[PDB]
Amino acid sequence: PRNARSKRALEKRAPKIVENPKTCLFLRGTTCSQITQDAMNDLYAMRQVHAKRFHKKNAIHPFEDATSLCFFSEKNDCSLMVFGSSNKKRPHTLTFVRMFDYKVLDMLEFYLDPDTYRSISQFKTSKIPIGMRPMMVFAGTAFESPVPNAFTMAKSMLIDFFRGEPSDKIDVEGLRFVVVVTADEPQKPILRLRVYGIRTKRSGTRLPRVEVEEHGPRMDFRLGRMREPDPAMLKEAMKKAKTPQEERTKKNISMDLLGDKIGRIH
Amino acid sequence: KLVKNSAYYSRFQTKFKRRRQGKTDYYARKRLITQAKNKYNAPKYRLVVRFTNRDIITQMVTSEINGDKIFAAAYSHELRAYGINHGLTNWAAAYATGLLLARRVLAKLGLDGEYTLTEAAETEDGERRPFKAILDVGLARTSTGARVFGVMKGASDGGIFIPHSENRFPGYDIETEELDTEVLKKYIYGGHVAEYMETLADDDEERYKSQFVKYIEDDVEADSLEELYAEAHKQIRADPFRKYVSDAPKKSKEEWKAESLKYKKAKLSREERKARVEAKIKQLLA
Amino acid sequence: ILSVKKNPSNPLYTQLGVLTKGTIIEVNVSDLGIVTASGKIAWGRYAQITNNPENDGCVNAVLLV
Amino acid sequence: KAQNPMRELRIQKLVLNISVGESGDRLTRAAKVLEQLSGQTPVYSKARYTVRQFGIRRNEKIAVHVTVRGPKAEEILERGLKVKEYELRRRNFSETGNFGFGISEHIDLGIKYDPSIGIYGMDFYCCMTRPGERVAKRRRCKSRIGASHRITREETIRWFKQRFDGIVR
Amino acid sequence: KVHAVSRLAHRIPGHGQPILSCQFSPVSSSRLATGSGDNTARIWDTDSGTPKFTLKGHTGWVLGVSWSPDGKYLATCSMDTTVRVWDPESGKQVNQEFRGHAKWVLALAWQPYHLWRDGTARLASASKD
Amino acid sequence: LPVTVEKPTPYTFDLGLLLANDPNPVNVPKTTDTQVLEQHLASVARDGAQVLINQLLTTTTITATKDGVLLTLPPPTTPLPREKPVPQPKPETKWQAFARRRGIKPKTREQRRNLQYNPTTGQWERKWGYKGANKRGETDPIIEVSAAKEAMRPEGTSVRGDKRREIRARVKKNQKQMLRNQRIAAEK
RNA sequence: ACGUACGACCAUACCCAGUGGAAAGCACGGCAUCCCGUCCGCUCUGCCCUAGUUAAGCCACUGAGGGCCCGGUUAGUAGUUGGGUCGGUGACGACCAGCGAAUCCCGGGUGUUGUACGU
RNA sequence: GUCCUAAGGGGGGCUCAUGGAGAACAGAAAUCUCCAGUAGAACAAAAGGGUAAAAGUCCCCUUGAUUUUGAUUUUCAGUGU
Repeated sequence: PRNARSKRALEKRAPKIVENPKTCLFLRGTTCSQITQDAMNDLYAMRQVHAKRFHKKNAIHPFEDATSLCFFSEKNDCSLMVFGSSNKKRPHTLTFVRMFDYKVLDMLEFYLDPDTYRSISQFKTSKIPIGMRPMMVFAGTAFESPVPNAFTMAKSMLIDFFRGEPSDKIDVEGLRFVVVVTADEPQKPILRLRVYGIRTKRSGTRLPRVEVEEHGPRMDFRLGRMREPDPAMLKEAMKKAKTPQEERTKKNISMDLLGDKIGRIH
Repeated sequence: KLVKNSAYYSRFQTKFKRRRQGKTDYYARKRLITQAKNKYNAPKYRLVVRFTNRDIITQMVTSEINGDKIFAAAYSHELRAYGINHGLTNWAAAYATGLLLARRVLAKLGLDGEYTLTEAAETEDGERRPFKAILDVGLARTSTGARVFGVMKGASDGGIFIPHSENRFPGYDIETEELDTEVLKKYIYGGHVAEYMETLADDDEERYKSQFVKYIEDDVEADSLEELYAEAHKQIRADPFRKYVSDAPKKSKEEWKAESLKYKKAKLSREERKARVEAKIKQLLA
Repeated sequence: ILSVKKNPSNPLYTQLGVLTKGTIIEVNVSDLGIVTASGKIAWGRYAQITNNPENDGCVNAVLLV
Repeated sequence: KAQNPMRELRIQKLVLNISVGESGDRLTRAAKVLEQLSGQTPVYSKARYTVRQFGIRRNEKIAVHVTVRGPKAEEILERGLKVKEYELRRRNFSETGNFGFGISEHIDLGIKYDPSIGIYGMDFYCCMTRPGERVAKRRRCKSRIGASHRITREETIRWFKQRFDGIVR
Repeated sequence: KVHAVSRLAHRIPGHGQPILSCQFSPVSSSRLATGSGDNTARIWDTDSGTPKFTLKGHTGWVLGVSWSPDGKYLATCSMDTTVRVWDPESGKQVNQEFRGHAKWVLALAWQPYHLWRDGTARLASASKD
Repeated sequence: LPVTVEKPTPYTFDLGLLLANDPNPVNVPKTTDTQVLEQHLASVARDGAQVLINQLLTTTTITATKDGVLLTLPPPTTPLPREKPVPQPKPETKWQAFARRRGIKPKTREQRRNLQYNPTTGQWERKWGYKGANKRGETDPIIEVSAAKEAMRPEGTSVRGDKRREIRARVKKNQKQMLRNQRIAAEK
C-alpha cells in the first residue's frame, strides 16, 4: 500500500484484538420475489449504519457453492450476509450467512410466510432513529436446546444482526425500542420476529410502567437448511482475545485505591 | 457513433432522486446523522436552515428510518405577527427567525400519565441539561457574514446549545483573530440595512425609492429599525406561539381538495388509450 | 523535581539524572495553580536549569512557558 | 408565446482569446493588450499536452484570454464589428446559437501603436442567452434548460441582422 | 428553582484593561454593568451579548459599579477620587461628578429604596482617606 | 398497574447486549384471529420489556452528566463468534533473530530521531530525507574533486550525483533483504 | 388533492419531445453600500419582494424509440450430485431421489410514501 | 542529467476522457465557447458492484521530520529517573 489512504483501509481491514462492528451485505439471487425484497429492505432499514447493499442479480446457490460469497466477503469486508432467493420449492427465502476469516462459518435458511408479512410502512407509528440499537427479547423454549440446533443458531445470528455497536454506557433515553423473537419447541415450529416501540407511564412507584406499540416489520419464519461450522474453525472463532487494559492477575500483588502497587506477605 | 444507445441506457446507474434534484448533499448528511463522538444511543437533533427568495425556513429535525421528523418549525413570514413586515430575508430577520425557533422548541419542551426514563432515573445531583442541536446549512456557502450563521446566532441566544465558533459572524477580523461586537450588534438589529437606506437616500434617490418603496409606503424610516427589531425580540421571547393569519385566500382542507381536483388532469384509462391507438392505426392506414 | 528529561551533554548524563546548567527537568507545578483549557489541573511541566548547582549548592530553574 | 419578454435574446458573455503559442515576453505583451482593451486582468492558459510539431510542452503557458460581461461586452463587440465592417459568414454561427470571429491586428479596434508591444490578432466569441440561464448555473437545484428556451442559429442570425444592421453571407 | 449554569453564554470584548467590577441590574439579567481599569464603565445587553453603553469621564480605574435598588441609576467609583451617577437607559451622566474624597474611592452603597426621603436618594462612598 | 412480571422461570439477562432471555414457553393461541394472536405476542413483548427496563434501572450504576443520565453497562457475556482470527506475533525476521541471539537492544526513540546538530553551521539538520546530511554537498557552490576520481569517473556523469548513487545502492540492498524476509515469512 | 422544507425506497423515478398549470408557494427576477468572492456580482455573498413573467426550472398529462420494474411460462425442464437401486463383469442405460437454471414466449406497469408548515 | 516551504492531514470549490458544432494565424494535432457526455479520465487496486457537489483535481490552513502519561500487554534490562 503506497497510498496513505489505502494503508488506512488495509489497517482497518486488519485483524484486531478489539474487532470492528460487523458489516452486513444485503444481496439477492437471479430470482427473488417482491416479498423477499421488502423483507430485505426492512432488515437493512433496521441495520443501515453497518450494512452495504448490492443491487444486481447474482447466480449464486449458497448451499451448492459459496466461493462467490467468500469473494464478496473479502472484497467488501462484510462478515454478515443476508441473501434473498425464491423458488417453487422455497417461495420466499432469506439465507443468513456468517463468515469467519472470509470463509463461510455457518449458514441458515429462513422461509418467510407471505400472508402474515407486514412491512414497517404498514404501521403508522414513530420509527426507530437511524443508528439506534434496540434491546432484544428472546422468548420461548426453542432456544434452550442442550444440543446445538437451528433455533440456537438463529438466536446467535439474530443477536449478531441486531447487536449494533458495543458500549460501556447508554443513555436512558436510548431504550425506546425492542426486537422480540418468539419460538417454542414442538409440525415445524414458527419463529416470529416483531418490533415494538416502548412507552413509559407513571405507576406510583419508582419503576415506570412499560407499554408497547407495534413498530414493524411483522415476520414469520420456518427454519430450513442449515450449514454447521467445522469444529476447529468454530474453536478459532469463539476464541476470546484479551485487551491490554485487562491486567494479568499476579499472586500477592495488587493495586490499592491510590494506585500504589501493594505486595502481600504471609 | 451514437453514445446514447441501448447498452448505455441499460448500464446507466441513476443517482439518488434528491441528488438529481440538487437538493441534498448525502456526503454531508451521512456525517451529520450517522457519525457520533459518543455511543450512548442518544437521539440527535439538527437545525435545518434553508433560504428562498422570499422566506427563511428553520426546522428542528430528527432522522428516523422511514423519513425525517420535524420537532419545530419557524418561518420568517411569521415575523409579521411580531411587527416585522419588510426585509423578511435579511440578516436581522434571520436572527429573529432563529430566536423564534429556539423559543418555540423551549416552550414545547416546557423549559421556558406518561413520563420519560430521564425523570424516572434522575438522581439527587442532577441538573437541567440544555437542548442540543447541530447546524445543517445544506448547499449554502459558509463564508463570513452569511445569514445561516445569523439564524444560528438567533437560536443560540434563544437558548439552544449549538456548538460553534465565531469566525464567521459579521465583524470578524481574520488577521487579528478578533470579533467586532459593534458590527455584530449592527447586523443583529439591521443597522446595515438602515445605513444603506441613508446612503441611497443621499446618493441615488430614484434607486432608493425603487429599492425601499415598501419601507417608505409603510413609513418605516432607517432610524427606527433597531427599535423595531428590539421590540420584535421582546415580543418573540414573551409569546413564541402567536398566531398569524395571512392575506392569502382561506378555505378548508376539503375545499382545497375539491379546488385542486377541479384542475387536475386525469390519467387516461386502458380503454381510452387503446381507442387512441386504434384511431392512430386507422389514420395511418388512411 | 519529577524527572530529568534531557541533559544537553550526554544521554548517559540524562540517564544518571545529572543536574547541570541547561538541563531540562520535569517539575511538579501543583502549587502554581495551572488549569488547562478543558479544566484539568496541570501538575507536571518542563523547566530549564539556569545555574551551576555544583558551584551554588542549589538548583535554580525557569519554567518553559 | 414567443412574444414573452423572458425569451428576449441578449449577450451572455464575450471572450477575447490570444493564442500566441509561446511563453514569455510575447505572451506578456498579449496579456497587456487584453488588459488595456478590457480593463481587467487576463487569464493565462496552460498547454494540455506536449506537441513537438507546435514546439509546446505540457503545463506551459501559451495563451491568454478575458471574459467580459455587461455593456462592456456590447461595446467591444461593436468595435469588432466595426473592424469586420458588419459582415459575417453563415459558418460563423454555431448550432447552439453562439457566434464569433477573428481579427488579425488589434490596432484597428482603436488602440494606439506602442512599439514595445507590437501587433496581435484576437479571437472574439460571443455567447447568447435568454433570461432564466441561472437554472443551469446555480449551485442548488441545477437543472437543464428546456428545449423551447434554447437559441437556434436562425434566431441568432436574425438577432444579429436586426441589432447591428450587419449582413451574413 | 435556579438551575446551575453549565456553559458559556457569551464572551464580549470591548474593555481595554482588566475588568474590576461587575453587577447585573436588579430588574433583570438583560442588563449588566462592568467597570474597568481603562477608566470606563460599560453597559452590556446580555440577551444578544452586545455592548449597549460606554460611560466615560473618569480619569482612573473604575473600582466599583453599583445599581440603584430601583434600577434607575448606576453609580461608579474610581481611583480618581470621584463618584459619578449615570442614567443606564441612555448612557448619560446625571448632573456632575461627586467631589470631596481626598484619596481613591473603593466601595459604594445605595440607601435602601424604602428609606429614601426628601425626594432624593442617598449614596455612601468609602474611601482610602 | 403492576411493574413486576411473575413467571414460573426467572428471566436471564445480558445487559451489555441489552438482551433479555425468557425461558418460559410462549403459549401462542391455536386460533385464526390475527388480533388475538398479536395481542398475546404484544403481551409477551410487554413483559420482556418491563423486566428488561427494571433490570437496567435497578442493577446498573446511574450517573447524571452533562451528556445525560447514563447507565454503566457490564461487558457482554453471550458468546458470539469473531469475524477474524485473533492477531498473532509475526515470524521473526533475520535481523530480529540475529539481535535476539546477540543481545542487541532496540534503539530508543530519542536515539533514532531524524535530527542532529551540525557544528560547522551551528544549526539543527536532518540526518536523512529531504535536505538530509546524507546528501551534503549536492547543492553546494564549490566541491573539491580528486583528479584520480575524476579520471576514473564515467563520461557524462558528475560528482553531484554520487551521494544519490550511494543512497540508491543502500536502498536497493535493504529492499532486497526485506523481500527475502517477506518470502520466508509467507512460506512459514 | 395541490405547494414548500427535510426525507425514505433510489430509473415504475432514467434519456428525447409536445401540451397545460386556479390559489398560494417555488422560481426566473431587480440592485452591488455593507459582509463576502471572482479574469468577469457568471457562480458565491449581501440588499429589494416592488415591478414584469409563467418563457424556462418545477408539477401534471400525452407521445415515440430505448431502458427499467413486476407476474406467469419455460420447468421442477436442461444441467449437477448420488450402483443411489435395478440390470450390466465393470464403464455405463433406465428408474428413483436431492439440488436446481437461463433463452424464447405471454400479460401488466412507467412512481409510491413519512414528518412539518401552508394553498 | 535536472527541481522542489517534504509528504501527510482537514476543509472548501469544481468536474473528467471523448465526440459534435463554432473562433485570425490555427492547418488530423496549440488555445477559447456551447451542447452531449456513468465515468469509458485520473487515482488506487487487481470486482463477479472502488471513487463524481469524490477517494479525482485545484485553492486555504497546518507542515511541529515521529508528542505526553500509564500502577496495564509482550519482550528485555549488572547504566532498574
